[PDB]
Amino acid sequence: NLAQIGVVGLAVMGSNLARNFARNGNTVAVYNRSTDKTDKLIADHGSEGNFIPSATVEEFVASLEKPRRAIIMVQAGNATDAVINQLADAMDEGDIIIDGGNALYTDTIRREKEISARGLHFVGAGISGGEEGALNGPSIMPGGPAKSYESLGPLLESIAANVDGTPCVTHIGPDGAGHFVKMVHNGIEYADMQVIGEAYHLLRYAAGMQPAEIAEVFKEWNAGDLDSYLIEITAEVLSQVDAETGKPLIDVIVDAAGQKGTGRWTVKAALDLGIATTGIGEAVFARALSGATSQRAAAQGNLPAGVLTDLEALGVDKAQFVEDVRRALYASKLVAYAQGFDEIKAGSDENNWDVDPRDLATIWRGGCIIRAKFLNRIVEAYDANAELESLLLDPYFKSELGDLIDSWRRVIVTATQLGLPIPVFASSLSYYDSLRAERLPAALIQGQRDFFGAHTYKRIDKDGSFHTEWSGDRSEVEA
Amino acid sequence: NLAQIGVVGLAVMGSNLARNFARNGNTVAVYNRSTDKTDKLIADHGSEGNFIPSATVEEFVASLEKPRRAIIMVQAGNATDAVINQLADAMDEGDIIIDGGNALYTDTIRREKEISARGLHFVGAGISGGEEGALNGPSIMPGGPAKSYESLGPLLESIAANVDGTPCVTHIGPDGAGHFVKMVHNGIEYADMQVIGEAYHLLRYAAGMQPAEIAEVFKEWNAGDLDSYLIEITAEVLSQVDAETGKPLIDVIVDAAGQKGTGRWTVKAALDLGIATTGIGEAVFARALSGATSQRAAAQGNLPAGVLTDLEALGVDKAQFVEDVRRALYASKLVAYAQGFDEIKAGSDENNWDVDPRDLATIWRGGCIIRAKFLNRIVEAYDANAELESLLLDPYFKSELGDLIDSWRRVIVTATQLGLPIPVFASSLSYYDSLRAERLPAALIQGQRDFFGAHTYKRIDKDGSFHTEWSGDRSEVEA
Ligand SMILES: NC(=O)c1ccc[n+]([C@@H]2O[C@H](COP(=O)([O-])OP(=O)(O)OC[C@H]3O[C@@H](n4cnc5c(N)ncnc54)[C@H](OP(=O)(O)O)[C@@H]3O)[C@@H](O)[C@H]2O)c1
Ligand SMILES: NC(=O)c1ccc[n+]([C@@H]2O[C@H](COP(=O)([O-])OP(=O)(O)OC[C@H]3O[C@@H](n4cnc5c(N)ncnc54)[C@H](OP(=O)(O)O)[C@@H]3O)[C@@H](O)[C@H]2O)c1
Ligand SMILES: [Mg+2]
Ligand SMILES: [Mg+2]
Ligand SMILES: [Mg+2]
Ligand SMILES: [Mg+2]
Ligand SMILES: [Mg+2]
Ligand SMILES: [Mg+2]
Repeated sequence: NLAQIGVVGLAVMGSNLARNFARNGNTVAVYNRSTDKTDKLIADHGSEGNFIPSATVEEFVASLEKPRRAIIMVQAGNATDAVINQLADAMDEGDIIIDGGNALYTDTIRREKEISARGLHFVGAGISGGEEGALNGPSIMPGGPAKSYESLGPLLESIAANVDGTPCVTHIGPDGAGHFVKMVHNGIEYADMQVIGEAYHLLRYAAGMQPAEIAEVFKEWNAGDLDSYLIEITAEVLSQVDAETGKPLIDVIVDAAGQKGTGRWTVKAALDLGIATTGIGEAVFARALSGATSQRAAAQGNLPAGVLTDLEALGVDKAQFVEDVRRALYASKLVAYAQGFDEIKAGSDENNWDVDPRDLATIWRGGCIIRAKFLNRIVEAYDANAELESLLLDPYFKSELGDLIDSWRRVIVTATQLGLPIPVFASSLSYYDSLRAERLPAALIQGQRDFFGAHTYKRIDKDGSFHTEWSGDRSEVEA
Repeated sequence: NLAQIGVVGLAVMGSNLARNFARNGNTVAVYNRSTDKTDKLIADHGSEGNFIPSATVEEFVASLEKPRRAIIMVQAGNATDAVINQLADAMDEGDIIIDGGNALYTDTIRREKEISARGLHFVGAGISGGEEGALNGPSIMPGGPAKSYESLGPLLESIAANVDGTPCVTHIGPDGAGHFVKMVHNGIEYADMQVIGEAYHLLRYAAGMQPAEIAEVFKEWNAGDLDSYLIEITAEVLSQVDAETGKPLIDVIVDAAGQKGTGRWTVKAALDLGIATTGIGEAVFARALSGATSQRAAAQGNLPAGVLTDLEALGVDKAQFVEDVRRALYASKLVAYAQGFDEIKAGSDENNWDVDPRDLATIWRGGCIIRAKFLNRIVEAYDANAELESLLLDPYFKSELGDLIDSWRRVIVTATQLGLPIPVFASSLSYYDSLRAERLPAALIQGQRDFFGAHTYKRIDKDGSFHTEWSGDRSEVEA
C-alpha cells in the first residue's frame, strides 16, 4: 500500500516522469500544489501503472516507503526551494529529497549543505531528453551522498534509456556534480548543433546544394563515424517541404535562435574554472548574433565583402569538398568535446567530486539529443588512460586527427576565400594550433603587463617571480 | 581644518589615490583599518600635501567637510560591504560613500539601493590605470545619483588623466553604470593585447622576424592609425634583452597568462545580455589555454600538423605580408570594440542607464592601458549617429574596412596554411561574415529544436509561432 518513489509537480515533465516510473512497474506517489493536475493524471493515465495520489504534502510523504524518495519537478529557483522546505518539514531523518529540475549546480551545492544539516539526504538529478525523455527513457545524472543511490539507483535504472543492456544512469558524485555534468551536456548540445549548422552552410553556399540534396549527404555521413541522433533529425528537417509555399521549410523559418536556452551557463562555468571552451563559447555567441535582428538588418549589403572566389574558380571538385567539410565537422566536434571534458575535470577537481568521465560518455548514449556512437570512443579513451590530459591525445582520436587535419585547413581557407562564416570550425583550428605551439604570445602579454603594471613574470630557467625595472635601468630583479 | 575628500584603505592603490588628491591641492582625510599603513603613508609621503590621518572610522568621518565624500579602496566583496556599513552608520543624511574598488556592478546596484534608502548617496567609481594611474592620473567612471557629481566631480577632475584639456572623468549614469563600463573596458584591454600578440606571432613565425626587428615594425605602425600606448610599450618589451642569457626577454618568460584578471566578467555579462563578444571571449579563452601547463606539455609534438607551407613557397612578399597583418590587426581590433560597445548599449538598455558611449571613448584616451587616438573615431561615430547599430557601419570605419578586408582574408588563409594560431583574427572574420550573411544556420537550429522538443519557430511570411508534427503527418499547425 506504500510507493517506492514520488513526484511533486505534475506539469508535463513531472507527469511524464511519474508515468515512466508507473509503466516500469513501480508504485508512484504523485502530488501537485493544484490538485486538478493530480486528478487529470489519475483520470487520463491511471491505467499506465500503480499511482498513489495525495492532495497534501503530509499525505504524499505518509504514502512513501522509508527511506522516502521524493523527486521535485517544479519551476527552477524559488518554487523548488519552497517544495524542498515543505518536504523537509514533513520528512523523517534518513529521507531523500531529489530535485529533478534543471537547477544551477551552485543552487544544488547550497541545498545539499542546508538539507544534509537537517538530517536528510539531498540529490540534484540532471534529467536529459526533455518531455519525451522524461516519458520514454532519459539519461539521469544524480549527485548527492553515495548511500542515497543504494535506494534510488534501482528506481532510476528502471526508467533510464537502455543502450545495449546498460541503463543511462549512475551515481555522478557528491552534491552538485549531477547538475554540473547536465549543464556541460547542455553546452555540448549547442556545439554539436552549431558544427552541423556550419557544414550545412558550406554545402549550401559553397557547394551550391539545396536542402533536399544536403539531407542525402547527411544520411550518408550518418552511416560512418559521425553516426548520431542529431545528424539523423537534421536530414529529416532539411527534407521537409513547406506545404504552403513548396519551399524547403528551413527557407521560411525565421533564422533567429530561441534566446531561451541554458548553454550560456556552461561557458560562464568554464570562464570561472579557467577552461578554453572555444567551441561551446562560439556556438552560444552564434545564437546571440542570430537574434540581433536590427543590427543584421542594418548590416545586410553594407559591409565590404572584399574580392571573393568560388569552388569552380579555385578548381575544387565538389565531392572532395563535401568530404573535407565532413572531416572539418568531425575535427571541430572533437575539439568541442575535448574542451567540454576538460571543463568536467576542472569542475570535479574544484569541487572534489572524483567524476568518472567514462560514466558520462556511457550514459549520454541514450535519451540525450547528443547521443552518438562517438561517445564510446570517449569511454575507451579514459579506460585506456584515466589521467588523459586531452581527448585530442587519445591514440584513436590522435590517429583520426592525422586523417582530418589536411581537410580541416582546406575548409578554413576555402570558407574564408568565399566570405562564408565558420566560427566553430575556425576557432577550433586556432585552438588546435595553439595546443601544438611550443611558444604562445601569452609571453608577450606577461611582458606588456610587467611594463604597465609591474605585474611580474616567471622565467623558463628559474623558479620565482621577476620584474624588469622598465621606468629605470631595465635590469631584472626578484619580486 | 576639515578634508574635502577621504580615502579608506591605504594599500598601494588607495595610498597612491590619496597622494594624487594631496599633490593636486586637496586636503585629504586618510584611514586604514590597520593603523600601521596610515602611519607609513604619513611618514613616507606626508610632505606631498595636506593629509588628515584618523585611527577610527568615526574620527575619519568627523574630519570630512559636508556633504562628506569618502572613497573606499579595499578588498572587493565582503570587505567593501563591511567598510560601507561602518561609514554609513557614522555618516549624516546627504553624505556620499564612493566605492573606487574593482566592484562587480551587480554588487554596486545592490549597495546603491540599500544606501540610497538610508538618505545617503552611493557612487560606484571604476578607476582605470592600476597603481600607476591611481598615483599619476586615472580614467574615472562614476555611477550613482547625478547630483553627487556636483560635489564629487571637481575633486575627481583635479586628479584625473587630462587629454587635450579634457579630464578623463564624467558622470556615467545611475547606480552600477560606472563599475559596468569599467568591467567592459577590462575586457577590451584583453582583446587589444591579444590582437597585438597574434600580429607578433605571425611576424615571428610566418615572416621569420626576431623580436628586435618586430619592435621596429610596431614603432612604424605606431606612427599610423593604430597609434596606441599598448603598441608603444610592446616595442619596448620586444626590444628588451635578458642580460643573463642574451636571449630576447620574451623568450625566457613563461608563456602563461593563466587566470589573474577579471576580463572573464565582461564575457559572462555578454552571455547574460545576449551579445556576441567573440573578440573579448577568444582573448579570455586564449589566456586560459596558455595556463594549461600539464595539457600543453602533453600536447607538444603529439598533434598532427598536416602538410604546412611557408611564405617563400606561397610566393608572398614579406613587406606585403607585414602590411596585411597590420590591417588584420586593425580589422580585428575594430570588431572587438564594435562588440564591446554593443555590450555597453545592451547593459545600459537592460538597466535604464542612458549611457552615452561618447563619454567612454572620450575618458579612455587618458590613464587607461587601451588609450589610443582610435578612440576619437568612436566619439565621432556616435556624434554622427546616436543609434548607430554597429561601429562597423560608421562611415569612416566602413570606408577603412574596404581597404582592410582583402588583407584580412589573406592573413586568415596564410596563418591557416602555416599552422599558426590566430583566434581573434579568425573569429572576428567569421563574426563579420555572419553580419554579412542574408541567412544564417540559426534557421536549421530552429528546425532541429522543433523536431526534438516541439520548441516552435517563426515564419518570414506571416505572424505567430508554428510547429511541424514531426512524429506524425509532418503537417504544420499554429502554436
Ligand atoms: N518543457 C521544456 O522545454 C522543459 C525541458 C526540461 C525541463 N522542463 C521542466 O519545466 C518545469 C519548470 O516549470 P515552469 O515554471 O516552466 O512551469 P509551471 O507550470 O509554471 O510550473 C511547473 C510546476 O511547478 C509547480 N510549482 C510552482 N511553484 C510552486 C510552489 N511555490 N510550490 C509548489 N509547487 C510549485 C507547479 O504547481 P501548480 O500546478 O500548482 O502551478 C507545477 O506543478 C520543471 O519541472 C522542469 O523539469 C522544461
Ligand atoms: N595588485 C593589487 O592588489 C591591486 C591591483 C588592482 C586593484 N587593487 C585595488 O586595491 C584594493 C584591493 O586590495 P587587495 O584585496 O588586493 O589587498 P589586501 O592587502 O587584501 O587588502 C587591501 C586593503 O583592504 C583593506 N581591507 C581588507 N579587508 C578589510 C575589512 N574587512 N575592513 C576594512 N579594510 C579591509 C586592507 O586593510 P588592512 O591594511 O587593515 O589589511 C587594505 O587596506 C581595491 O581598492 C582594488 O581596486 C589592487
Ligand atoms: Mg483501459
Ligand atoms: Mg523504458
Ligand atoms: Mg573511421
Ligand atoms: Mg579523476
Ligand atoms: Mg595630474
Ligand atoms: Mg588611414
